[PDB]
Order: sequence, then structure tokens, then C-alpha cells
Amino acid sequence: FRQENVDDYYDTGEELGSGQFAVVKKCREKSTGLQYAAKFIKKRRTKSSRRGVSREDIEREVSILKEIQHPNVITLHEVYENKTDVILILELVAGGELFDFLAEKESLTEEEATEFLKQILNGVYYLHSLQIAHFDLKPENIMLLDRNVPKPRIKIIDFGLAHKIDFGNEFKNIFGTPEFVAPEIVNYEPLGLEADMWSIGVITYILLSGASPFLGDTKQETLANVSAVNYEFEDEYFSNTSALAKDFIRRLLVKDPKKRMTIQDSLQHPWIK
Repeated sequence: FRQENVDDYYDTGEELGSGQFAVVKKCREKSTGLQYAAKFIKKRRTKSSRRGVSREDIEREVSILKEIQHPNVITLHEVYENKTDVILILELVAGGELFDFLAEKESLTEEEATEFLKQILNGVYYLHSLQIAHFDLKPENIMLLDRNVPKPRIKIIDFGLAHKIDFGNEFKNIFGTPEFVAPEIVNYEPLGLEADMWSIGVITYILLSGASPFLGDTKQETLANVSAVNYEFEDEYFSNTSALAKDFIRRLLVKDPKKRMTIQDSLQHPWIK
């Protein structure tokens, strides 16, 4: 990573958002005048510390980002590091959240939505081809490059929990928002590409109905619902949803990961064609 001072080449600006471990600010590259999204990740000081992110976890997120290159995935521009932080100069998005964009339009044809879901599936497809499990697929991580265009492109913007599946030993923890994680995760079981697919199933469900399939009033209720895979298509929301759509969701939200559709099967699915 570049050991120089970010402030020497970029002019940080307004804060765009915060996370338990990071804070992304909008910056302007001095020599080009181009805008970027600088993500500040505070380093872990001690192995016993519960604060910050271990340089290994940072290493992992940087390598992944450095490897990927797809229209539906954020791109990494530069990486700076100082005494306390590791700054990732990331591509800057302007369209906002996908779900904020859709939730501003009138009715959204079941097909008009599939066009967006198709984009997501691609990005995931790309990632999975390189054997990369995103592990943090959720609305908040799905924005739009530009919202003032004929066919706005979606971008998977975060890669913190992203893991490269290596033959041999595996990981077990690494889980994100309860509302979107898969049962394998909750029960701390062997993880794979299946988790991402479960996530996709949840996205599509919310995408079409506007309701979460496992969102409890409290983190514990949710995890409980997820663990029990007790979702349902209540006629109050899924009354104007095709049979194929529900089938598509059913094949994704299944407890046994081996029986759960894969990114390829989902693209071959008749609801996507």
C-alpha cells in the first residue's frame, strides 16, 4: 500500500456514511479533479483487541477488490495506509440505493424489477466464477452508478466480508446482517457460495413485495425465523406475483445448501430465462 499521505494527493470532503469498522468520505483527486469514495478502515492494534480490523482481514478485502473487474462491482482505485488507518480509494457512486430508486416510482412491473435483479445476478455470477463468496449481499450494498439514464446500472459496493473459496480449510463465522444471512451462518456451519444465493432469495422477495421474509422485531427473532426458514407468501403482498417468481424464491430460500439453487441455476431459471 502507498505509505504516503492521502491528504497530499486527495482532498477529503463530506462524510458519506459510517460502519462499525469504517467511515467512507467523499474525496477529490488533486491531479485529475475526479471524485472518489475513500473508505477509512481503522487498523486493529492488538490480537486480543475487539476494535478495528486486523491487517489480514484488510489484506483479504484488498486482494479481492484488486482482482475483480466487472460493470456490476465497485472498483478499487488506490490504497493508502498510515499509522492508524488503511484507506481504500474506491469508485464513487451517485445513484444512491437501488431500493430507494425503485421506491420512488409508481407501480413496478414484475418484469421491470427482474431487469434489475438480472444485473445483481450477473455481478454475483462474475464473483462466483472467480470463486468469490460476497457474504454480505444486502440492499444497503446495492447502489446505482447513475440514476439519470435509460437503464441504470447497479453496483455491489462493499467487500468487507468477501472471501475467496480455497480448496482445503474453510471459514465459519464471517457473517453480516441477520435479516439477510443464511441458516448455515446462524448455526455456524460450513460456508460456501450457497450463502450468497440465500441472500439473493431474500433480496428478490423484498424486491417484489416490499416486506422482509424473516425480519423479526429483534435480532433474536430474525435469526430464529431464518434458522427455522419460516417465511411465507402472505396473499396481502404476494397476490400480484407470478407463480414463477415465488418458485424462484423457494428454490433459493432452502435450509440445505446443497439443495439450494446456484448462481448458474438461477440464471437458467424460467423466471429469468
